[PDB]
Amino acid sequence: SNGRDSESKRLGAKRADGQFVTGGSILYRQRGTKIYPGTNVGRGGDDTLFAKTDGVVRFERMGRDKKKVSVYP
Amino acid sequence: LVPKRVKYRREFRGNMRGRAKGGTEVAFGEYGLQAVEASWITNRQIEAARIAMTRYMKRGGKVWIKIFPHKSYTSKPIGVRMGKGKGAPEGWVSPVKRGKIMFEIAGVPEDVAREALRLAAHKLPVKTKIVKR
Amino acid sequence: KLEITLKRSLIGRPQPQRKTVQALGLGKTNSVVVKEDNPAIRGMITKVSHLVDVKE
RNA sequence: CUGGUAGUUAUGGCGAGAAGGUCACACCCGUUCCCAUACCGAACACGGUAGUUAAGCUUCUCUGCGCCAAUGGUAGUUGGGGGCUUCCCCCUGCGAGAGUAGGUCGCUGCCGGG
RNA sequence: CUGGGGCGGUCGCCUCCUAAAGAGUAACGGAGGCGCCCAAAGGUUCCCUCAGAAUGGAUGGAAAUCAUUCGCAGAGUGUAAAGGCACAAGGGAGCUUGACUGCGAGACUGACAAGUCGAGCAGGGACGAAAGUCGGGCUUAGUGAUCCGGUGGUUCCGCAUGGAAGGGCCAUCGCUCAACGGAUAAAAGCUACCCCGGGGAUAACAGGCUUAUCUCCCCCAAGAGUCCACAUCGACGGGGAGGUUUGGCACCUCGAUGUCGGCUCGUCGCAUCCUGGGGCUGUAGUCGGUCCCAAGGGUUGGGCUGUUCGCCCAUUAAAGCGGCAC
RNA sequence: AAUAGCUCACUGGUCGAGUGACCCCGCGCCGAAAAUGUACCGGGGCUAAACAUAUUACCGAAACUGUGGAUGAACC
RNA sequence: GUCAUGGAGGUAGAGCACUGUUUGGACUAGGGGCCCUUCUCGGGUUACCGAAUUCAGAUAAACUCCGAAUGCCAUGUACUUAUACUCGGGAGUCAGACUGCGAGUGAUAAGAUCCGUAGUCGAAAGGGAAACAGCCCAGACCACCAGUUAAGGUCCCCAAAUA
RNA sequence: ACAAGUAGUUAGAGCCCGUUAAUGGGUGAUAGCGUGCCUUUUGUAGAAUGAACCGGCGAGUUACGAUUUGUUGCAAGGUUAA
Ligand SMILES: CCC[C@@H]1C[C@@H](C(=O)N[C@@H]([C@H]2O[C@H](SC)[C@H](O)[C@@H](O)[C@H]2O)[C@@H](C)O)N(C)C1
Ligand SMILES: [K+]
Ligand SMILES: [Mg+2]
Ligand SMILES: [Mg+2]
Ligand SMILES: [Mg+2]
Ligand SMILES: [Mg+2]
Ligand SMILES: [Mg+2]
Ligand SMILES: [Mg+2]
Ligand SMILES: [Mg+2]
Ligand SMILES: [Mg+2]
Ligand SMILES: [Mg+2]
Ligand SMILES: [Mg+2]
Ligand SMILES: [Mg+2]
Ligand SMILES: [Mg+2]
Ligand SMILES: [Mg+2]
Ligand SMILES: [Mg+2]
Ligand SMILES: [Mg+2]
Ligand SMILES: [Mg+2]
Ligand SMILES: [Mg+2]
Ligand SMILES: [Mg+2]
Ligand SMILES: [Mg+2]
Ligand SMILES: [Mg+2]
Ligand SMILES: [Mg+2]
Ligand SMILES: [Mg+2]
Ligand SMILES: [Mg+2]
Ligand SMILES: [Mg+2]
Ligand SMILES: [Mg+2]
Ligand SMILES: [Mg+2]
Ligand SMILES: [Mg+2]
Ligand SMILES: [Mg+2]
Ligand SMILES: [Mg+2]
Ligand SMILES: [Mg+2]
Ligand SMILES: [Mg+2]
Ligand SMILES: [Mg+2]
Ligand SMILES: [Mg+2]
Ligand SMILES: [Mg+2]
Repeated sequence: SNGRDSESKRLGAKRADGQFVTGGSILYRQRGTKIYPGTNVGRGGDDTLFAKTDGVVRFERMGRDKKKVSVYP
Repeated sequence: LVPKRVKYRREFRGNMRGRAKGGTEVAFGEYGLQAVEASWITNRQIEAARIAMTRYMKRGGKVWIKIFPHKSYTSKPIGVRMGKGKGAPEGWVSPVKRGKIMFEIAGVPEDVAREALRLAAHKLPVKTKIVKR
Repeated sequence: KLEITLKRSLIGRPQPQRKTVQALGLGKTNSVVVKEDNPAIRGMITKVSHLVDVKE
């Protein structure tokens, strides 16, 4: 009666803290906001975080419990 | 001893590495039976050990069972090949790790405590030490 | 300045250890190499200490 | 000193106690007007200043709750070795969680009035 | 597909655990969902805060609707689960149709086919005073290629020429093709009458590994035994040995390792059936019980059934149990 | 049969130095029965030729080195 | 490859803040035994049950207030090393095995099965483990009646200690 | 003619020879080491397959296309078919 599972969706970080990215680079794939859109970062319809401009990726604490990812030129 | 209900009917066997994380110092009683090596203790063995203890004390003093058989185990019948999914739940066990105090007694003199506990130890599949608070 | 000598075989050793021995510049068993004593080199030696002997 | 508005993982919070006020800020008074209530001028909005620090606000005190937190030890574990192996032991490096000594009743801006 | 095959179950998609703190990761492993829904349950602007409990109160009950207090969320989020969400992503209300057209730097995922995200640009809008947000829905299922047909459009082609027929292009519809990368538009059985190619890649015999089960031996001792645990039994539980059972696995053998019972011939083990020696006895004697030593020899003939086994008749000192390809 | 017999909880004498519980660690013992033949150190055999801790010599490979030779690549 | 630096990620461990499982005590609303007028409405009764409440104590693959070692992604003006990538021509492979470690299935059986991870075999001769693909040591270009070592050894078979 | 043999190989006396003259030839007491070849396999000395022996015969070819590399001629050209 078991024997089922969905295809794995390859979630998680796609670029490293300190790595240079081009505009549109997906930074994080996620369900909901495990990580929040920081500065120069957008949240897509499926919660995907992407760089809005070229620059360097920085994963940062938001405050105590939450986390954000930013892109600094 | 059986859980009134369980979230999952089937459960990994697990492992028994390391010293018991809790219940290593005798807490409610004067004397305790301490597991020296690890083992699964079945509910049938806990009962056999309890009745042996309690009978010798002659409904005197108190007996705390400090282990509970939370974990189900399954078996396949004889004449059944491998596969076709996990077997039916057969029994209930408490994985006892080394250092875990399994039984505690109070309200009897040392001599009677120490005898009731050796009588219990002979029903358990694990090497035991008697320890006092 | 360190003198590093490969004393044990790489046969049967994991790739990380083999790759480190290669980066140290060691070839066959009893190969010797002379390296400047840095943290970088010290770190390599530590990963493969069981394979090599180190003098000064 | 106080009003506004920011930053900072609550060491900033909660709770308890005290003091303060025409300069603000409040409560407060009123519904004619703009504007309001799925009923209610409660709120929102507008017009006032008789009354009051009671509350909010501000300042001060405290460790009861929370929060922060070493050192040491221990668990675990990379690598290297041994065993009698449900598992356990030794060497090297890393090293928690809990507990604890301790810390905390914030700190740091810019603007307006005084 | 398959711990041989058949029978049963399963087949695509989503969520979780397995999964070893990136990603990925198997099993006829452990759990659940899907093949939709919503004209608002979408967009935007503004405003809001839930579960439960206590106390008080007409119908009114444990529980309806009021009121106060405490309440980080114990609620909710169309729907499984996980991850999120109280500046709400939860709850009201007003206006709306961005559930837009052309696209798209660049990324993710990935054998391919596909799948996913996307700032920004242009057109023309919705809401908002503006800032701005809006290319459906908190996120991740809700689907199916090509070929062929149908319908709508069309500054495309039109077989001498003008047309037309018919085609192309754009849009859209028609399949559990669900065995869900779909052999065809269109498909069930039997073979002991069988045949060929292969396989010890894979079953039936025996060997091997394993020993759950099985046989034997122990530990503890509640008890039974008038009394008395241990003469003899020994519950509840615990530990082994053996490799004769029922099994598990699929390692040798499918260019053949003949498979049950019997006959003939035995040989070996000892966990001993008899005979020999001995301890204990709940051993008066005669008989026994139980344990220890002991494998030298011995260990029946019939009735029934293919039987092994078993029951029976009649004996015997005794009518042993096992291994040797049962 | 009960009474007594013996033997004694309890002693002063001897005779006189140790004696009795309990816990931990090392190494052993029993528990220990299978089928052709010893048959659960490869054998002999071993009381160390076993075990523990420490030490040093030596043996031991087609490893590495020495001598000669052949050969690929890269470089000059 | 290492060093340094930054980061994502919830395993081991641990913990009980949530969810499930769970022991003992205290408390306490009900219900159920027991008589009473009684409608057992409520008393006087209670270890016959029982939901919260706390105090102490356990427990978890599908619990988490926490949380390593490693591994992973990246940066460097660090030190070593020698490959990467692209485009073409030609393949073979799609039965794997055991060992160690981490899991599932199984009985915490299997030389079982199925993944992950490393190694060896496969395709690897040599030495050791009596013999013994997969264990220990170690990689055979050829010749030598030279040498030094590895695992394993040194009384005899049998080279070396009756150290 | 006291020996336990995948038949050799390494060491090696003794005996017998005398060459394409070489640190030669035949034989081999004794000693060490040593499980054919092929196929098929995770793994075969295999108690898996095939071959009694010897000899002969016995399996990637050609044509026409495609593509790629090498070579040669000519080159913004090159080349002819029947
Ligand atoms: C349950 C049986 C298991 C199998 C039996 C065996 C086999 O095939 N036997 C053959 C035999 O046939 C003849 S005997 C009449 C032949 O002479 C004899 O050699 C042999 O081939 C036949 C009886 O089927 N297999 C190897 C395994
Ligand atoms: K025991
Ligand atoms: Mg998967
Ligand atoms: Mg969407
Ligand atoms: Mg090794
Ligand atoms: Mg099978
Ligand atoms: Mg089957
Ligand atoms: Mg992962
Ligand atoms: Mg058409
Ligand atoms: Mg025409
Ligand atoms: Mg398919
Ligand atoms: Mg017939
Ligand atoms: Mg087979
Ligand atoms: Mg069989
Ligand atoms: Mg056989
Ligand atoms: Mg297999
Ligand atoms: Mg044959
Ligand atoms: Mg006997
Ligand atoms: Mg008959
Ligand atoms: Mg037979
Ligand atoms: Mg060499
Ligand atoms: Mg754990
Ligand atoms: Mg956990
Ligand atoms: Mg493995
Ligand atoms: Mg296997
Ligand atoms: Mg092969
Ligand atoms: Mg080899
Ligand atoms: Mg050998
Ligand atoms: Mg071979
Ligand atoms: Mg040598
Ligand atoms: Mg030497
Ligand atoms: Mg010698
Ligand atoms: Mg002779
Ligand atoms: Mg002789
Ligand atoms: Mg033949
Ligand atoms: Mg060609």
